[PDB]
Amino acid sequence: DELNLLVIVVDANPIWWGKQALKESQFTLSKCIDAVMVLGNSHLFMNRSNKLAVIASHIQESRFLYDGKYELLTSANEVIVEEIKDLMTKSDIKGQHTETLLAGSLAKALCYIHRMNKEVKDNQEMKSRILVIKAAEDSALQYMNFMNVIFAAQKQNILIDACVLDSDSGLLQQACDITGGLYLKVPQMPSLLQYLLWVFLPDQDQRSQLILPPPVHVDYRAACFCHRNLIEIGYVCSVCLSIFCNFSPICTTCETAFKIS
Amino acid sequence: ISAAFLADVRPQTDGCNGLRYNLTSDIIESIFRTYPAVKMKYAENVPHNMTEKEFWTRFFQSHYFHRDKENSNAAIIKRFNHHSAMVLAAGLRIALNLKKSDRYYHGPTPIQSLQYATSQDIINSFQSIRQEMEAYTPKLTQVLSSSAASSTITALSPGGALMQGGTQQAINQMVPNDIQSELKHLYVAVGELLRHFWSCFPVNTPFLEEKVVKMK
Amino acid sequence: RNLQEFLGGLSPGVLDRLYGHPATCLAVFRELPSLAKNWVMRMLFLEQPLPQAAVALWVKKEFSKAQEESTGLLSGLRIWHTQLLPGGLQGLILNPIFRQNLRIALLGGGKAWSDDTSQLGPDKHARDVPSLDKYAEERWEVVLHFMVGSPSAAVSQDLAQLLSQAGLMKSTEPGEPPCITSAGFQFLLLDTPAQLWYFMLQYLQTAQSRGMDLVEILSFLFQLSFSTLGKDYSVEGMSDSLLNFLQHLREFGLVFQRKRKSRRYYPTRLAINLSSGVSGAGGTVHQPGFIVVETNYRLYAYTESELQIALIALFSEMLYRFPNMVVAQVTRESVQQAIASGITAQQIIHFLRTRAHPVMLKQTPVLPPTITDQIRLWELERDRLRFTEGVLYNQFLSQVDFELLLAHARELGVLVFENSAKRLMVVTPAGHSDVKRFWKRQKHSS
Amino acid sequence: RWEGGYERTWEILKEEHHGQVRLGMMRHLYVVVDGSRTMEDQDLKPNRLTCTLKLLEYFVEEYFDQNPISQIGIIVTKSKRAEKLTELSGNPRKHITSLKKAVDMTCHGEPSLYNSLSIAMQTLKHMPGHTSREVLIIFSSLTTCDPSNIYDLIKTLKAAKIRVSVIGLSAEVRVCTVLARETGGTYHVILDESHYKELLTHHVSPPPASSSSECSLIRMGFPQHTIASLSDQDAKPSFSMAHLDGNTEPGLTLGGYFCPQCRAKYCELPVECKICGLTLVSAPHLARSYHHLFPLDAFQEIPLEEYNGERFCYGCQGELKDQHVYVCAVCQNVFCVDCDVFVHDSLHCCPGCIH
Amino acid sequence: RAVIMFGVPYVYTQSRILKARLEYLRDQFQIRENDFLTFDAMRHAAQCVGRAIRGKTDYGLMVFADKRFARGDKRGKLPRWIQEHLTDANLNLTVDEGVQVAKYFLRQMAQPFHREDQLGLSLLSLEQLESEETLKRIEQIAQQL
Ligand SMILES: [Zn+2]
Ligand SMILES: [Zn+2]
Ligand SMILES: [Zn+2]
Ligand SMILES: [Zn+2]
Repeated sequence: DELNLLVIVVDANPIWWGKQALKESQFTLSKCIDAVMVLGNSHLFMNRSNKLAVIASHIQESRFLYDGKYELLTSANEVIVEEIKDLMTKSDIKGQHTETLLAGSLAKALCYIHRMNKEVKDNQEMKSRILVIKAAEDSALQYMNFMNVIFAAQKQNILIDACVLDSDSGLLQQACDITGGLYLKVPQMPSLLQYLLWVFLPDQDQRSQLILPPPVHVDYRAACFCHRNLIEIGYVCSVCLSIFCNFSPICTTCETAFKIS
Repeated sequence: ISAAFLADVRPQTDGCNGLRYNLTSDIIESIFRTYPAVKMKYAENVPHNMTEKEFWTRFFQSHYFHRDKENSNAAIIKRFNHHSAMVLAAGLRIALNLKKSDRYYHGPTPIQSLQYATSQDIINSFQSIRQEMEAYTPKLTQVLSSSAASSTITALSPGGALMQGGTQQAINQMVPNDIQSELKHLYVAVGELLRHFWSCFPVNTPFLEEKVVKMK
Repeated sequence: RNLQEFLGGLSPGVLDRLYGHPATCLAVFRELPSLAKNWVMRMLFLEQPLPQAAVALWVKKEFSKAQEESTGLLSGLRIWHTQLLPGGLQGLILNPIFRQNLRIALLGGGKAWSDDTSQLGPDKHARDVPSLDKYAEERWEVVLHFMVGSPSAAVSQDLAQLLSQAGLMKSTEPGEPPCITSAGFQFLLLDTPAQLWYFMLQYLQTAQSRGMDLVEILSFLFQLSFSTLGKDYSVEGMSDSLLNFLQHLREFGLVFQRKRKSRRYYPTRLAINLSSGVSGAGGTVHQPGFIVVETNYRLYAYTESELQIALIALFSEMLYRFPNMVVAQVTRESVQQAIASGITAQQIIHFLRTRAHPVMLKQTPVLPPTITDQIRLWELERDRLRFTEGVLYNQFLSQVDFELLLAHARELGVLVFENSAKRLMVVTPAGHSDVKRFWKRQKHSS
Repeated sequence: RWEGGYERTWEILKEEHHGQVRLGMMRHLYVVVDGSRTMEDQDLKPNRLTCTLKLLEYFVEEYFDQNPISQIGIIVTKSKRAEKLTELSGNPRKHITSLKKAVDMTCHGEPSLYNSLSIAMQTLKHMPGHTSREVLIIFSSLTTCDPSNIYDLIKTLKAAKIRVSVIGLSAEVRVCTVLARETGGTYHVILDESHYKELLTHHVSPPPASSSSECSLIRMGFPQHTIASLSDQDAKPSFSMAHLDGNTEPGLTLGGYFCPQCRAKYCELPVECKICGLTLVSAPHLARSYHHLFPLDAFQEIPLEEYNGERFCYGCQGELKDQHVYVCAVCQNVFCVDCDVFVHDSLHCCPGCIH
Repeated sequence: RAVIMFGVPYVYTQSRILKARLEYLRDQFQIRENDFLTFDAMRHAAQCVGRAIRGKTDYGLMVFADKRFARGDKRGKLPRWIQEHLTDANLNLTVDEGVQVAKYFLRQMAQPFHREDQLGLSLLSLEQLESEETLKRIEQIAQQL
């Protein structure tokens, strides 16, 4: 009855992969896509009850991806190969927006998980996990929506694993900490697939008996809005929850004067 | 105070001829509050005119308790009204509109190193991948190598770079249990003293200064 | 016995030959425990043998038993093997052929198992999936009817001979139909998936009897396991032994085929789940329960096929035969007769639970507990007498001699029963000669 | 005289957000639970006590999930007395344990609302003005015994600006109605277990702040999880201050959370520091209530036949076969019923709006 | 909140003044004495019950503990506005049925209610008066006999 859904989110920023191609490094985006497809094939391979949901997170929007080879696996891969080429051929950069729409893809994934869970037979239980791979820089404005996604996932108890390639993002660290997911940076991108298999592929119950790398320490410092500087103790607004390092009689954000005698 | 202080309270009869009165103060106080007459009789009689148990036996056997014919109906109605009166008498004794929404978009997170790319040549790089993955063929052998697998295992091998730390020392045995309890007690003492110290803070009156000096 | 039980006892050569088929590797992997699957995924691209201690240190100490069970399953199935790692170590490395075929199956590449039917185009006489299921039921119904002996069922001679080798039915009198044995009845009371599984196990144990290659049949079964329901496949490309086996399957109804000359064949859901053995298909939507059990030990059947009528009559007394209904009564005589025929009460209780009417499913117990207990008591009464032939030793003059001979008997393990207080014991007649000779030798030694 | 004739032959025949208004950012909530004889009644299966306490555990879970900066106190009124079942704190585990222990209690006597309200007022007397004073009362029986005038207590609560909301079980009580109306709280009546859950969920959400609500600049600290390694010479195991409060020997933890103001060591967060009174919080805890600041408005409902557009949901890519389609106000996307419900209830954000 | 009338309140017939009044009215207006007694009892009961409501926002419970009220002449002699809401399924119930129906009515009527809900159904605003459909509804509400 173990219905395990493995959600895959891909950092499809064209800028980072274009630069990497300019670097002519050992690892390319095609290798990342192949590794993702292999991981999904193995996930469906482990058990029939296991299901796969793959969504591509591109700057323009989020795309739902899904001869000696398994027929259903062959069809799924050719579908995915069709989807990625379809996106890339139509991938036109029109605008100065560079940050990946990380939050929106997560919201779409959560909605799909909810839809499938409603469709789950009541005789069976659906464990769901989301795997996200990080390549380009993190997004700044999506912080509120990212926190909302984290809160919703923790409410529905969905593990979220973040995989770092080049750029570390403390947001992903905190997300994995709160959600209980696994966070790790892979230095050898070509070896990356094994890190997915050795760590991300096993289920959390399986990971319990298995010996795992220790979790990375995560900080939760706060930046005071008037200068965005990290502090230890700060003054919090009782109205709009704004943080101020210096005592103020009037709040800047909610425009409320502090009634202190 | 409830009206059941007499209806619920019954003479407890045991299995074989036992009057377990169990004269608790709670029922006695309830009766005295509801019926000052019982209090007055107890004060004027117990224990001189009659003993307390004798007074309670009289109360059980008195016609005032066993109230149980127009005169009887009138007496019952008047007693109920008086009881209700005694019970009642004893019962006596902002719209908000934000200004800077962007503060939520970049909250407690400080300014990150969002380094931007160069001139429109980035588009050329964007074209390169757009042309690099336009004609793509799946690959299997190139995905991993034996050397890469060995390096990954070595990183994941216990005691390795990724496998930071490991088993630690049993500090529980290094600290005696008596020393543990004494440390707990000293921690409690220090916590109480520091709570008193910081309770004076913030200092706004000279008295707080002297109290803090005493605490130090 | 499950699938791994037959696989776990095979010789190394058979396993190596079977691993040459990527579908076989896929089935074996899917049959592994989750921990074993994780281990295999770890060892997917490892070209170096892994130290035994290094692998063993990954799992928790508490889950070592599960780890050790997985390790033993991998070793016995020869999925991996130990290699003399340099420096005195004993590395562990997967089978190169098995791992290569598994990677071919998963990553792609290599030759497909068989061509599609697009070469022959759409089927002119294509049938329906419910029709396939009904036909498969009919064929199994035919097999059971023939086992009953009713003239409504006529099968091929070898099929009856196949059961004769299976031991279900013994030909007491030639020319006349063989008389079904007790094990035949026990199988008849088994559920259909278990029936098919045990029949195929018996077939496999006697694969060499027909001169049919053992490896080909198992690999073909694994290929059929992942087949798409409602989809036919090319008969062409298979050995004549495989052709005969497929003809046997068509006679069984596990696979649908229009004619012996047809080049297309449709696997059935029953054949699909055959690889899983008895487990796996926990959500089988079988026929609705037509049997109602009342507190008066009476059974009512909403059926008309002679198969269920015969099944019920095997253990109960028929009272009325309606056109669409059957009224029978559960009696101690009938139940004890069925037990004497070899059927166990648990089989009867399980079978009744299988065909329980949905109305009776409303009750918190599937069956009335009192009836179940009465059935169990009737079963127990049949074997009240414990018959044990043996030799009694009772002439022990000394307690020490009795204790020494008891120690010798427990060493031999031929002791039946002993009494130290009375200094008496019972031994097996076969071991009696050994113990008698030992006793004489001890007197000779004295 | 009905015996004359009787036949049944013919029977044998063929056949809710408010506006952009200030809410209760800081909450001091006290829950009042009746313990009278009426709690043994089986209005809710199996009885009032068990269902009420299970819903109370669920309510505490949701309340701490949505209000990290709130506090919970549990009071049981039994035998005309008031007993503080649980101390005022933010720990969900202790509250759940106390409720589980109270599941097997004895329900007897009568409720004493006066005493329970007096205890709550005394407890919340010293709380700061900016923090909201909220009281929830579960009233099973329709009658209570009060040693003194309750209207004086009502005046005291009004002067102390304490909000009290009551959810009765049988019917409406005039005195409780007046109390809730004057204190600014809301009075409700249980229709069934589902309605009980609905009312509890509604009361989870922060109440709107009245005009009298203060606006003060409170100072808070945000320590990290200071973890010490035994390999380092600077590893000082120390017992947690919260763990010292208990009878069991505190666990000597190598590291943890240390107060930035007085280096007080705590293993649980977010908890205000006991020594200096500083509230030690974390950034997600503050952000956990941000959705209340920007509620998600209800989307426009247009049936599929009336919508001439995409037949795939923007949220789940599911083919739109439902009778109703929910279109956003901002980005005007297409969402099915399930996605619309989940977004409004939990996600509180529109995917296209993020885009 | 709850008014319970224990039986039909028939006047003690021994009053010869009552007897004389009944005889005179029968001899001067052909009025049955029993009919007058039943009408007086029902009028007294309705007076005892009619004071439990102060308006639309006021809800109260009416209980009649007597099987005699099931008589059509006795039942039919109730005020129209009260007898109209007397559902026939509630005629001659038991204690348990009455208690359960009272609980259901209380829970239904204990739900919070708004004066805005009354608009157009039982209450009229300034603009609702000008609607001629509302005027027709008002004319249909009251009847002359
Ligand atoms: Zn503010
Ligand atoms: Zn402190
Ligand atoms: Zn949807
Ligand atoms: Zn939107």
